[PDB]
Amino acid sequence: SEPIDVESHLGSITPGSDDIGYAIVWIKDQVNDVKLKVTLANAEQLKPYFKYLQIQITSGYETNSTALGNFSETKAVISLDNPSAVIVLDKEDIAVLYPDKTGYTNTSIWVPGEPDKIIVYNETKPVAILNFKAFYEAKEGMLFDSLPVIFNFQVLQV
Repeated sequence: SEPIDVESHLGSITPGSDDIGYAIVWIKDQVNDVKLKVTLANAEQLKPYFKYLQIQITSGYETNSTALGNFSETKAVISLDNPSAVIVLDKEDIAVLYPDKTGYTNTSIWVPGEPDKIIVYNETKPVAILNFKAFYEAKEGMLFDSLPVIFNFQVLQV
């Protein structure tokens, strides 16, 4: 089937570390595991500009369901000369609520550290949340207010 839909909530680099946002990976209910390629698509475009730039991909979510529990796992670090990474999402990466079972009553899943960014409320709708953090230094003489960050997402296997 077409097993995942990606919802991008990614920002730009604006200064040498900051959160760039997150992508929501909606996973269809029958899917056990997915191998994704995440690529810094505009890496070339940013090279003339940084002394280094590294993006750390972290799979993670928080919740008030005691049955599910919070989860966090670094998956990859990509950089300007190493712009793509293959990410496996399985087991704990795929948060699921079962509203009728104990430990899930009236519970929800949200972006880590952002309890107002509810992603799922009180339903069975499996999801993975990729959280993006950028580590960088501009080159000397390069000053900028913001620069774009373009990601591509490519399903390799399901």
